[PDB]
Amino acid sequence: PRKMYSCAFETTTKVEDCRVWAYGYMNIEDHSEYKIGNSLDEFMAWVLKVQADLYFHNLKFAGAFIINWLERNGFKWSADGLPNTYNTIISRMGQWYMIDICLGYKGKRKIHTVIYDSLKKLPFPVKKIAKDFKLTVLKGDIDYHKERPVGYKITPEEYAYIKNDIQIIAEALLIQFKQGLDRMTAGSDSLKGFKDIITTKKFKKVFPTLSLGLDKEVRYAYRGGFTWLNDRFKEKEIGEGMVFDVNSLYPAQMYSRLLPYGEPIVFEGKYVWDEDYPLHIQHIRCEFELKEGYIPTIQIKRSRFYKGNEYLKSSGGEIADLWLSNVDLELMKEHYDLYNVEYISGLKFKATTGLFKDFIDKWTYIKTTSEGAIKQLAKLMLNSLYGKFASNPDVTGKVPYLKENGALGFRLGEEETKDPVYTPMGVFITAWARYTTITAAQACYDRIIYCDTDSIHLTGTEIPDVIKDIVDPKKLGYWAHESTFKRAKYLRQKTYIQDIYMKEVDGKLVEGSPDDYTDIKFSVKCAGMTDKIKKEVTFENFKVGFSRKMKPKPVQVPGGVVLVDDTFTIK
DNA sequence: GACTGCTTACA
DNA sequence: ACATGTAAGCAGTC
Ligand SMILES: Cc1cn([C@H]2C[C@H](O)[C@@H](COP(=O)(O)OP(=O)(O)OP(=O)(O)O)O2)c(=O)[nH]c1=O
Ligand SMILES: [Mg+2]
Ligand SMILES: [Mg+2]
Repeated sequence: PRKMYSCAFETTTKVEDCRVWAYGYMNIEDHSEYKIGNSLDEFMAWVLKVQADLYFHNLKFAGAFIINWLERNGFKWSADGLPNTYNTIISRMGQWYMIDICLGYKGKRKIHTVIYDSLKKLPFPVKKIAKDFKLTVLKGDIDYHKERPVGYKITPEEYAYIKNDIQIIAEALLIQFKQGLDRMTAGSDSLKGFKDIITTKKFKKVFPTLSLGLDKEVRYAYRGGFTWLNDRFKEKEIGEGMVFDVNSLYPAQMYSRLLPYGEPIVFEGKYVWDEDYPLHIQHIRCEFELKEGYIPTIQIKRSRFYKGNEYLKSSGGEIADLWLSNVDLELMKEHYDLYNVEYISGLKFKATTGLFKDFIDKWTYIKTTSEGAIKQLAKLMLNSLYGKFASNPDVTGKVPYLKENGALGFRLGEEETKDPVYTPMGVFITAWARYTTITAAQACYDRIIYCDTDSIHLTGTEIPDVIKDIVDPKKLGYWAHESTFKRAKYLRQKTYIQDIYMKEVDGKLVEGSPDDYTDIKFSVKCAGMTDKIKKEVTFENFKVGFSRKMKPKPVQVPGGVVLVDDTFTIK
C-alpha cells in the first residue's frame, strides 16, 4: 500500500526567468505530514526518495517544471522502465495523466515515484472545489506580481496559502477515494462503476472486444452533434425567441433506444432486414440534393470539395462515400433526394434496450440532489460513460525532450493501441440523438434559428403545438423550455449572444418570461473565447473583427511554462 | 501558403 | 493506467 501526497508549485511568470519559487506537499491521509519550502531541487530530492503517489492540480503546468528538472539531472524519457528514466502519459491532444520516475529495481520491485493529475478527478478551480465540497478556503490569493529572486523567502501569508491549496485537494481527493472513486480519472470510475452493476462477466459477453480493424470501420460511421445556423438569421440582430434543451440527451438515448450489442456480422451490398440483427451500418456511395423545405443534415469532413463544418444542400457533382447507421440513413433519405446510389457493404448488430438503466437511475438521482461541482461530477459520470464506449484505441502520445535553447519540446511517440471498448454504442447514441434533435428542428422549420446537439433555438416565445407533448422541465429525454430571450445575434456556429429574461426568487436570479421578469441577463456563447474576453463583449461590438489581446496561452520556456496573453479575434 | 499542431469553448 | 465530437484562433510549416 503506497502513500499518497497532494502537491503544488508557485512559479515565476517571467519568460526568461522561469522557475519554481515555492513548493508544498501533504500526506492525503495524514495532514500533519506536510512540508513547504522554496527550492525545486529540495522537492525533487524528496520525490526521488519518497516512493509514493503524487498529485498536482493541473499536472500539465507543474509537470513542465518537473520534466525540465529531470532532463537536467540525468533522467531521460523511456517507456521501457529502465533505471534513471521517466515515463509519461501525455496524449496527442496534450492531456497529461502521469509522470512515472524510475530509480531502479530492488528484487522484483520497481523503485519509483508516480505523479498524477488531480484535475482529471476534479476538473474545477481549487476555490470551487472548496466551496462545493465544504472545505476551509482562505480569502484572497498570493501576490502574483512580487519580485522574487532565487532564494526568495516565503512569507507567513504565502506559506498559509500554499498549505491551504494542497490541503483542499487532499481533502476533496480523500472524499472521492473513500466512496470507491479511486481510479485515475472520472471517466475511468464511470466505466468501472458500470461494470460493477452489470457484472464484468456480462460486460465482455454483451460488449465483446472487436478487432482493431473492425472497430476502425465501425468508427467510420461515428459522428458528433448537429451544429447548424439557419442562414436566414446569420449576423442579424433579432427580437424575441426561446431555447429548448433536452434533459440529458445522450444518457436519454442510452436509457430507452434500441442499441447494438455483441459481435457484428459482415454483409455485402444492401442490408437485408434481419429481426435478430435489427441495427446496421451501411457503406453507401451516392449523390444528393436537399429537398425543398428541409434542413440540411449532411456534413462531409476531410474532403477537398467541401468545407468540413458546412451542412450540404448538394454533393456538388461529386460522388460521396458515406458510412451510416440505419437511423442516419433513414434521416438522410427523408431530407434528401438521392442519385446514383451504390450499396457497397456493411455490418449488422444484435440489439436490445435497457442495459444502462440502473447506472443512469443512480447518477441522474445524484445529479438532481446535488449542487455545484458535485452535480457536475454526476453529470460527468453519465457523459463519460458514453465517451468510454467510443474510446479511440489509438493511444499514441507525445514524448518530451529538451530543446537546444533549454525549453521542453514534444515529439509524436511510437504508435500504440489499447483494446476497444464498444464503439458501435457510440455510433448509435449520437445517431439517435441527431435524430431526436433534427426531427424537432424540422418540425419547427418556420421558426428554427439554430441547433447545437441537444437544443433548438426558435423565434417567438410560445411553445410550438407540434412539440408540446415532448416538452417537460425535468423528464429524461424530453425538451425543457430553458430560456426566453428579448433579443439575440448569431454570427456562426457556437458563436452567439442573447439578452435573457430573468426573475428573482429568493435573492437568486432565475429564467423568466416576457411578462414575468425583473432582470435581463447578457449571455455570450463563443467557442475559443476565454472568460475575461467575454466580459468585454457588448451587443454593439459582437461582430467580425472583434479582437482583444487577453487570451492566456502557455508558452514552453527554459525552466518550465509561462502564461502569456495572446490575441483572440472573430475572423 | 493549406495544412497541422497547440490551445479553449460549446455540446 | 489515458471518455466523445465539433468549431474556432494563431504561430509554425513552400
Ligand atoms: C458537457 C458534455 C456534453 N456531452 C454531450 C452529452 C450530453 O448529453 C450533450 C449535452 O450536454 P450538456 O447540455 O452540455 O450537459 P447536460 O444536459 O448533460 O447537463 P446540463 O444541461 O445540466 O448542463 O452533450 C458530452 O458528451 N460530454 C460533456 O462533457
Ligand atoms: Mg444543453
Ligand atoms: Mg442539456
